[PDB]
Amino acid sequence: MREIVHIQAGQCGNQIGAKFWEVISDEHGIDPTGSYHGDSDLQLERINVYYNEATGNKYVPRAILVDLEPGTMDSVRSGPFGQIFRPDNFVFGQSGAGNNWAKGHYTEGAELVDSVLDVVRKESESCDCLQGFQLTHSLGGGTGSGMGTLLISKIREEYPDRIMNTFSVMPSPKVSTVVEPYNATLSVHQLVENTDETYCIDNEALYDICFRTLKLTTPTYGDLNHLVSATMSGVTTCLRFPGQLNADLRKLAVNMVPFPRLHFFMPGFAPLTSRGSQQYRALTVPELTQQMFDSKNMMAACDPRHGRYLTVAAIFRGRMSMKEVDEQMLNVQNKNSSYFVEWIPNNVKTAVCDIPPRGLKMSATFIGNSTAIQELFKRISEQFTAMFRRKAFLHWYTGEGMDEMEFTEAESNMNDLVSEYQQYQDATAD
Amino acid sequence: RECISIHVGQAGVQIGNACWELYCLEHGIQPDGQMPSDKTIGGGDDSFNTFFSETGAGKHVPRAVFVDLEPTVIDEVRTGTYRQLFHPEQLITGKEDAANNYARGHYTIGKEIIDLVLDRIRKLADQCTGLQGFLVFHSFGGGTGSGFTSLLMERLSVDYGKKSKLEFSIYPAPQVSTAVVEPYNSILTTHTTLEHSDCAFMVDNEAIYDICRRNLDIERPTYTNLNRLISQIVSSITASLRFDGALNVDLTEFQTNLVPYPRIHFPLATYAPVISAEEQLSVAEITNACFEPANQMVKCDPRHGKYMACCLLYRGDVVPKDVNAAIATIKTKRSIQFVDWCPTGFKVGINYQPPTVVPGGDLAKVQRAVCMLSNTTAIAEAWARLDHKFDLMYAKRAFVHWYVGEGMEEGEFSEAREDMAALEKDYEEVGV
Amino acid sequence: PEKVEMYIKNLQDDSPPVRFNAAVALGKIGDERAVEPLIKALKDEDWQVRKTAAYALGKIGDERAVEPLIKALKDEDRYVRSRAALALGKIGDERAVEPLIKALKDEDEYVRLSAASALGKIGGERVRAAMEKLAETGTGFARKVAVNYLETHK
Ligand SMILES: Nc1nc2c(ncn2[C@@H]2O[C@H](COP(=O)(O)OP(=O)(O)OP(=O)(O)O)[C@@H](O)[C@H]2O)c(=O)[nH]1
Ligand SMILES: Nc1nc2c(ncn2[C@@H]2O[C@H](COP(=O)(O)OP(=O)(O)O)[C@@H](O)[C@H]2O)c(=O)[nH]1
Ligand SMILES: [Mg+2]
Repeated sequence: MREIVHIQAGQCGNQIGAKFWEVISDEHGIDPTGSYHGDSDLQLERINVYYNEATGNKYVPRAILVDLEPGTMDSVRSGPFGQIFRPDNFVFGQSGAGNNWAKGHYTEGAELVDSVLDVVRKESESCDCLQGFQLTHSLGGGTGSGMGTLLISKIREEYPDRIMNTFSVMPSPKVSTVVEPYNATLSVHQLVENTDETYCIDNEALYDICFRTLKLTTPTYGDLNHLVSATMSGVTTCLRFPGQLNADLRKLAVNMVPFPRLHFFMPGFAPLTSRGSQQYRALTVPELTQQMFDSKNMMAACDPRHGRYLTVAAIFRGRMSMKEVDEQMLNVQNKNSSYFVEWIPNNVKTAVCDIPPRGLKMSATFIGNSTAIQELFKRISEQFTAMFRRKAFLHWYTGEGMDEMEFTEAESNMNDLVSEYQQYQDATAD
Repeated sequence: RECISIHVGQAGVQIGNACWELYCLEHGIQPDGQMPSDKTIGGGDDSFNTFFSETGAGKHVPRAVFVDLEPTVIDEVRTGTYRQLFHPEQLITGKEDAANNYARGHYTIGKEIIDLVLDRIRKLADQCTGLQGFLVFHSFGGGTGSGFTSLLMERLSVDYGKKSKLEFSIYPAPQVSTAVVEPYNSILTTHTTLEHSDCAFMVDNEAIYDICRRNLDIERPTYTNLNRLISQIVSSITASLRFDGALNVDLTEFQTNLVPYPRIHFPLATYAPVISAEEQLSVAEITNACFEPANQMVKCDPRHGKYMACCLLYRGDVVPKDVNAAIATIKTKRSIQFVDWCPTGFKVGINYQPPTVVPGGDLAKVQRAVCMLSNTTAIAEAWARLDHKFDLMYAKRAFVHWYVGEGMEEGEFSEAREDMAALEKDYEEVGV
Repeated sequence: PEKVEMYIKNLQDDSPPVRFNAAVALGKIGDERAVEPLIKALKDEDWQVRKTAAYALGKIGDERAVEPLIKALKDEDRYVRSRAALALGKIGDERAVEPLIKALKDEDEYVRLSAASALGKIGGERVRAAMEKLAETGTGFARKVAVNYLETHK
């Protein structure tokens, strides 16, 4: 369990994926040419997780950049850290998926998928001991949704003993494309069956944090991705720096996933700021710990107080008292006892990393498996029902090879998932 | 990049030459096909080549085909003012007509001519770099309009799969009514064409007769009077496809925007201003008039239904701010009920080319005009009228023996009515 | 002559269909006085005014229009880009050869075609040289247009 293979699909996948590399490359002390120009020994300790060592002492990301739209190829390559990526690892079509899931999962996507698998096989070969896979994509579009979930299924039949982890960004009417609930319902059906750990990044919550908390009147995707990049930086901290707590993908999955299907995590970050917001008043351990479960700091549009936490992983970053952290994590559980499942002893795990993120003296990242995530799936189900009830625009999908049963199967699975969440929220130790 | 127009039977053929008269006038084309520097429209960029091929001479020829099982109606095209415009192979005629019998136009007599027609379309399709599809004109009530159109629609689906087929249908009226059995022919064509058409624009002969009497003051309107009006509305619908405009450019943009459920593809078109040449209307006035049942192509009450789509196509002296202001009042002031799952969005198109009227026609030249396309549940009222008339005669099996004796099975009547029942239920259920 | 002054002041007018009708008129008549006002209408707020000013500038032919039309191949509107490309083809100035070659890699089919047609209408020696280089070091549609031009020209 050493190397992680990263795959980024579609518009959303490549944009949020690129910001992740720009962020962790700075954290690991890598410039856009792949040369290490840092100071800490800790920076290169677990560098082999996300990078390959080539040339002299040059580091290359173990990243595969996919899209059916070739436009994305130039966007990322001409970008800030576009020169670190392997040129043979860009797999781009000339076609496009026109926001149709069936186009990415059956027609246009199924043609390019084997050329992608050729590249995944290439990177899996120069892997001493592969941990697993990490996919960044959007569930609202066509490529990231359809092709991305085809990739997930195709990888899982070839590499089943490897962990499949995803960063799935949820579509929202606030942000965006009428058949987004179809693309999101059809992808959630694949994720419930083919991933081990999924981070539910909701565009509704992303907009709301910018709008309500950050006071950004009409935010761009650059403002939303500023929350996504900082979240991804914190949730992958455990894997990137030397430690004991959730050191690898499987160890994290073992602690966070009590039930096969209940593997969708409500991500969170503290403190929250706007891009280039001239920093003022550094946070303390109690202020960090309080912003923990604070609904206003969640990246998924759910209230934690509307459900119970099955399991929790908390990551504190910077120079701070371990006794302060341990004291504040115990109070947050005793002063919120009812919101933590009684039948799962020691469900909250804490980790402290001495390395803080870029621009922040101290930060705190939170990964929660709360039964309250059913609120997100209910919202997609309602949006889906209204359209599928009348069988509206169904022919755009069914025309591209798909069957109506596939819509009924995805709807059944997503309704079942919500009922499962509720069954454990209502479950007592007695 | 290209569209083929098929004109079937008396109604379709007669409407076709009224359409083509207006298209020529709109794009600055003479009845011989010549487009000289004095008569050329002027303002560069022209996309009329979707409907007119260009000969080596500089002659613009309609990408049109005219079919009738009797020669009478097409003979008038061949001797008319536009005798020069169309090529002889485009105009196809039989000897014996379908005698207002669907089974003659679909089976017996229709089967004789179907193959030639297809090769004549093939001659046109072979002159297209990227054929988008077909525009089919026909009546519901004539044996050829009903029977041959459904037979051709069936064959075009096999011979041209991924090609759009948009219809312009002559819905019957008791006023201009040459047959008792028109309800039978109407239900039969709609049943067999439903799975083959992508979109269908009905023209209710009763509505145009009512519009001519009310708006144009014609005492007893003739086919000449109705047709000049039909072609005005039709031109406004097809303008998107012939001009360098942003809304409903190709046949796919038309389907995508207007039809969300496949079976429910009958948009109701309205048109304002319809003035007699005997006083200037603003953008607010003409937009408002689109939401008035009096100005509709088909008789129905939109206040009793739900919308799935709503497009406003303006032409002439129409300013962007005025259109936005007019739309804004219609959103806040009117009781326009849309279905839940679809957004309350009015797709707007503006072409600044002045309206072109028929010289010697009953219509006055206006500064601005508007053609609204609404996909409403209210169009089930048009189906209900027809279905009831059908049921009255069918229960006693009247006139049915004429159909069964012309290569048809009586069960096709029951099968047809069953499809109409389902179509009526679909409009009802979709509008909850 | 007496009416040319009128439409030049209608090109300035508040009303967008009036501005459109002024640009249609000045292309239909085509006077050297209308060059600079139609050059200003290439930067109009409305696409229907910009595209018809571009068509007018190509018909009239005046060399002063070559520069604003080169910038018009980069217009956000697909119809404006196609009309500007075709106008440059009508004028036939060799300064347009390279911007028209860059338009061969446009997202719109009509624009790509209009750029190909324009290049063929100019057909000097600099066009030929650029076609020779593009036929060997070129890709897809842009390569087909170089290869088709050199085969239509023995
Ligand atoms: N508005 C309009 N309706 C017409 C016209 N000609 C016929 N109709 C109507 O169409 C129906 C009759 O069908 P037709 O088109 O004449 O018949 P056909 O397709 O030639 O078929 P056969 O009569 O069997 O040869 C009636 O409702 C007529 O009133 C016309 O030029 N315009
Ligand atoms: N937060 C975020 N959401 C995005 C981004 N790009 C697109 N989206 C969302 O993803 C959905 C559209 O999917 P997209 O990636 O563009 O399409 P694809 O290339 O076909 O997968 C919508 O819900 C958009 O709001 C991005 O950069 N950030
Ligand atoms: Mg007849």
